[PDB]
Amino acid sequence: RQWRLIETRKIAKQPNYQVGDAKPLHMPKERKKFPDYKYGESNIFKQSNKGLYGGSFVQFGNNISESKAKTRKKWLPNVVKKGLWSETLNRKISIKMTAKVLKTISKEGGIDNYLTKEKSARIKELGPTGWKLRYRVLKRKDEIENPPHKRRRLMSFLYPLEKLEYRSVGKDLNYKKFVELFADV
Amino acid sequence: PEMPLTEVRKSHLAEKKELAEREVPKLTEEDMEAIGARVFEFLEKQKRE
Amino acid sequence: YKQYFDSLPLKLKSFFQRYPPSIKYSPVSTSTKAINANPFLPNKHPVTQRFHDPKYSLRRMSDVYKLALRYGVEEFLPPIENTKKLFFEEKYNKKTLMKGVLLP
RNA sequence: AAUUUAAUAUAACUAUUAAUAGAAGGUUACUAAUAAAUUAAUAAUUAAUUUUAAAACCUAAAGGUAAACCUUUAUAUUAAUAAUGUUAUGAAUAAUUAUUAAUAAUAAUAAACUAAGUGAACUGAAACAUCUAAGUAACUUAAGGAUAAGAAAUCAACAGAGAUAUUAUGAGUAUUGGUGAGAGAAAAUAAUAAAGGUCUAAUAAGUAUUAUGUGAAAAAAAUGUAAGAAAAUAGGAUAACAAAUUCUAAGACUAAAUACUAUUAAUAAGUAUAGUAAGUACCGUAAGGGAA
RNA sequence: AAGUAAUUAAUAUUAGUAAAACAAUAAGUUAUAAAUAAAUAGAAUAAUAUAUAUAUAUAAAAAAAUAUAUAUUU
RNA sequence: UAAUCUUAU
Ligand SMILES: [Mg+2]
Ligand SMILES: [Mg+2]
Ligand SMILES: [Mg+2]
Ligand SMILES: [Mg+2]
Ligand SMILES: [Mg+2]
Ligand SMILES: [Mg+2]
Ligand SMILES: [Mg+2]
Ligand SMILES: [Mg+2]
Ligand SMILES: [Mg+2]
Ligand SMILES: [Mg+2]
Ligand SMILES: [Mg+2]
Ligand SMILES: [Mg+2]
Ligand SMILES: [Mg+2]
Ligand SMILES: [Mg+2]
Repeated sequence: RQWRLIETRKIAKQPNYQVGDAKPLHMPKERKKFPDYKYGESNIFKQSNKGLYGGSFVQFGNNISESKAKTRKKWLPNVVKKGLWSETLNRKISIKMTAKVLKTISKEGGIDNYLTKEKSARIKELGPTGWKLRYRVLKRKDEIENPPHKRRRLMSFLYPLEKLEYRSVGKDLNYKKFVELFADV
Repeated sequence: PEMPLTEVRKSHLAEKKELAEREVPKLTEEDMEAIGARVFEFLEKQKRE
Repeated sequence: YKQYFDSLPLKLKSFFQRYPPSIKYSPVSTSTKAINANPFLPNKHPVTQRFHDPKYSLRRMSDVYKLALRYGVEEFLPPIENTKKLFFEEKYNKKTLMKGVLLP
């Protein structure tokens, strides 16, 4: 097979922003939660952006009679709503799937496994939703593997002292501001 | 935020690092000389015939 | 000698740079991790146990071999025994005629 | 000293070739200004390079709206001080001014070229229904200075070639068609072209393949539904099978020749009704049409 | 204010070259041989067709058709 | 009936 309707897609190349450079005119309010999906978000069978369609877009072709009188028809995939169990998330995740995709999931032995397969083909035939799911699972796995220590209290201890010092000079100091200051330190 | 690397990807990276760590095959001056001499001999033989 | 070597075609020169003749590369398929792994053969990766495709794909390999033949630098290239390709006079001599030719 | 002829302007468009590069409108006003440096040349200088000031309102996307208006309140808080006057008991509570620190904001952005989605009909066939027109017009979406393609699961034929792109021959040949209308390759040889090869993949499975429904007029690679492999001892390629040959899918990157726009130069058996105004006048509710 | 252009094919006239032409990098197109659906076939054994070549047919002729031959190849 | 699906909170 091929992933033509996926890998044809192109997204505007964001310029790498240096810390000292000037701002863009429209900077967003809330930050980027998820990683950027290489292949954007489908602009044709937008039905499939909400689910795990397995790179199965709608076809259009011809109904043909005994007289060979051609008439345009479309061929939809066998989509199905299906709440499937994630071991990593410890909850079942309900989404639209192609019956094919459900079969693949069953073969691979789980939904998390299906999401996390490292092949490029899989990545292509994950949606934007599928990509987000993968990210959620992978991040959770990483957390499970590696808890922070294998600092917050120190910051909390120092904060009031820092505030007092600021006041003695003359200025007031908030927590949030303190946190912002001492993130990289 | 950058997506984390899955297990297979990490293993591949480790393998690549190990490969890099080994001594790299590089074409020595001596090897080039040996080749060049052989080429010359071949040319001489061609000229003769 | 060095000047003569330099005068060799580009692809051949590049090959010699990146797979030099000091290393005696294997005739048979090997581990992908091995130093003597033949770039023309499909070597097996030891962990996954999957045959990797040859580092030099078959066309490129053939071109390299033809270049070597032209400039008489065959034996410095690693062996093409277990790659099924023969070339020119050796191919002509060693081959069996087709069943159709011998027995119509 | 003057006149003539030819060429050249800040001051025409159009076609070709070559080279280079990938770019604000309107509204009406409390009108929407600029300042400098260094280097070279000829203190003033012109030129190059660099810095710097202001710049209203509207042009979907701060929030509205009946474009050039209204409302949000950054000549804002919040805090800390200092000066002032009042209340109640030197300390406390509110208001005004002036410094210091902290908190967010401004989409007018091309058009052509490219890729993807959906996809007509008139028309031709001297009717018309397969076929054609045509994957064209159109609408829709998305990208970049170009895009696309690209280092063979390619071609070929027992001899061999060696990524792709464009053109010439091959060739209107093979091929195909209600065998009508008509449609029509490839190998090979030439140019143009750039260093043109090179790993970034732990070598790829619901994949190849099969059935079935569709699918570039020849030549497939695609695709909905469902069955579904193999390890280089293998796998793809041709009705089929046997021999042989060739290549390695289900992981990737890539200048260059090309397209379009703009600029500059050069050439015009081009244009003065294809020679600069104006998308104005005027017509229409409107999209839109459009003078002299 | 109305037979124009492009890519092609066939004729004719002239001009260049001529058993060759165009092109010169090779490659190609046309000509140089006529046939036949096609095939491994193809033009005086001692001369004008009464000979020869091809297609049908055949042991080989004859028979129909077209083509080839009478110092210099067209 | 933890196949599917409809409704309400
Ligand atoms: Mg605006
Ligand atoms: Mg109102
Ligand atoms: Mg299209
Ligand atoms: Mg008709
Ligand atoms: Mg009619
Ligand atoms: Mg068509
Ligand atoms: Mg590209
Ligand atoms: Mg592979
Ligand atoms: Mg493979
Ligand atoms: Mg099929
Ligand atoms: Mg066509
Ligand atoms: Mg590959
Ligand atoms: Mg690419
Ligand atoms: Mg007969």
